[PDB]
This record gives sequence, C-alpha cells and structure tokens, in this order.
Amino acid sequence: DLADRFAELERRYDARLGVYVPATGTTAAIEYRADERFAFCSTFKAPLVAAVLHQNPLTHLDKLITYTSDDIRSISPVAQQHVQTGMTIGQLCDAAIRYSDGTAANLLLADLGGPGGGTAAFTGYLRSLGDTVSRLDPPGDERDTTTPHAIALVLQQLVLGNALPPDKRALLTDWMARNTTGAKRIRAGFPADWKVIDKTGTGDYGRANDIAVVWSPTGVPYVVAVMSDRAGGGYDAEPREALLAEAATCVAGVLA
Ligand SMILES: *C(=O)[C@@H](NC(=O)c1c(OCC)ccc2ccccc12)[C@@H]1N[C@@H](C(=O)O)C(C)(C)S1
Repeated sequence: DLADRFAELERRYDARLGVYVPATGTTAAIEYRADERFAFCSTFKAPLVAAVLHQNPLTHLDKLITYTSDDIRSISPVAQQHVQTGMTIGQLCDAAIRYSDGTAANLLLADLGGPGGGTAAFTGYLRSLGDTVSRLDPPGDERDTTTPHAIALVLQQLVLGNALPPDKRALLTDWMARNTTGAKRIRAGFPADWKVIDKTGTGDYGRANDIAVVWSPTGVPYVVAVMSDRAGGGYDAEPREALLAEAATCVAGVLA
C-alpha cells in the first residue's frame, strides 16, 4: 500500500504530508491528504506569473517598475541588486519563479491591481480556472491555503492546458524549468532522464512545498504536488526537504 509509505515518512519527519498526482490515460490519481489545507507559501508565485502573463500583451514584460527601500520586506535576492535601476515585469516574473523573490511577488501582485494589493484579482484568476479551493489573503488557518489537489489541477492547466496561449505558456514553463530553488525536493526523487520543472515554497511551522510538472523519458507528463508542515515543532520548526525528495521517490516509483 502507498499510504503506508507516506505515513511512514510523516512519522519519520514528525510531519504532516500532502501528495497529489492527477490521473492520466493509464495512471490513476495518486492522493494522500490531497484534500487537506496547507499554506501556499511561495508556490502561489507560479500561478501569479500566469495571472500577469494572461492579463497583458507580451510586450508588457518590458514595462519598467520602480520600487524603494520600504518595498523590500522579505527574502528578495534579485530585488536587492536592482532597486537602483528598477525592474521590468519580465525580470520580476523571472525573479518570482526562479529565485522565489518576495518583493518581485509583491510588485507583480500590485501590477494585477485591485483590493488587497492584488490578492483579490489573484484569487479571481484561480476561480477562472475552476479553483474554488485556494485562497490568497497558523497551521490549519484558512488564509493563504490550498490543497495538494487544487494546486496540482491549477498547474496542470497552466503548463499542459489552454489557460495560456502557447507563447505565454512557454514563458511560464521556461522560468520553472530554470528554477534555482528546487534542487533538493521533487527534482531529487526522480531519475535524471525525467525532466522536471517546479516552484517551491517554504515557511514557518516547518512548512515545505514543491509543485511540479514532470515528463517521462518518452515525453509523458504528470503534475506532482507535494506539501508538508511540522506543527509538532512549533513556529520555528525546520523545513525537511528530505521528506519532499522521499515522497517524490515514492511517486517516481509508481510512474516508472
Ligand atoms: C516563499 O516561501 C519564501 N519564504 C519565505 O520568505 C519564508 C517565510 O515567509 C513568510 C513571510 C517564512 C519563513 C521562512 C523560513 C525559511 C525560509 C523562508 C521563509 C521564499 N521561497 C522559499 C522556497 O522554498 O521557494 C525560499 C527560497 C527558501 S524563501
């Protein structure tokens, strides 16, 4: 049984784990806590970049955005070394996905505009793709959570579907392919000849997420959503990337 392995991982890492791989032609859904809520964390940044991409002509990626000292409130490795010059929407997009740049995310939200610095327009974007589950706005807390199941179906639609026109779908896909942050999660649990694109998230209460699209060596695709937290260790509990790698390995197994 596959759920025994997963429960084993949860015991080992003293974690709660969430896994969802949506069904295909010959494969059934892989699901484990696939319907419980977990924080979004940085993972929202991927569909956030789709939101922006969808919303505008491609040449909008060339609009220059200025931001100051007070705009830099979270880990922002790219927004630090630009604050002077400014940054383009495309550069912010690049930074949001590939480096999980928090300031880049907050500026891209602000670009979407509307109430709540853009989080309503954002949620609106998710409703439009049939996601009634997620919500952007404390383990368990309703706010800024999604389910392994809801996010995986969102990513499926963005990377393998008609949510974005080929050209814009491509741009999203490329940024995730060249992610710098996911080396030790889903990537690590799949053989080197499977091609894996992903966006990660990480937070307090030992939260660690990875959402990905994978392609078998013969080009068959799957969406893989892995979400976890470790409330057992309190606010300052450490994220366990291993747990994510391991789960992926167990998922790599079934799909190989
Ligand atoms: C999005 O998850 C980012 N995470 C954090 O900035 C973050 C955090 O955010 C609340 C404002 C709270 C606690 C921690 C603890 C340790 C690292 C980061 C945070 C960025 N994304 C992460 C990712 O895995 O994609 C990251 C690159 C480690 S920071």
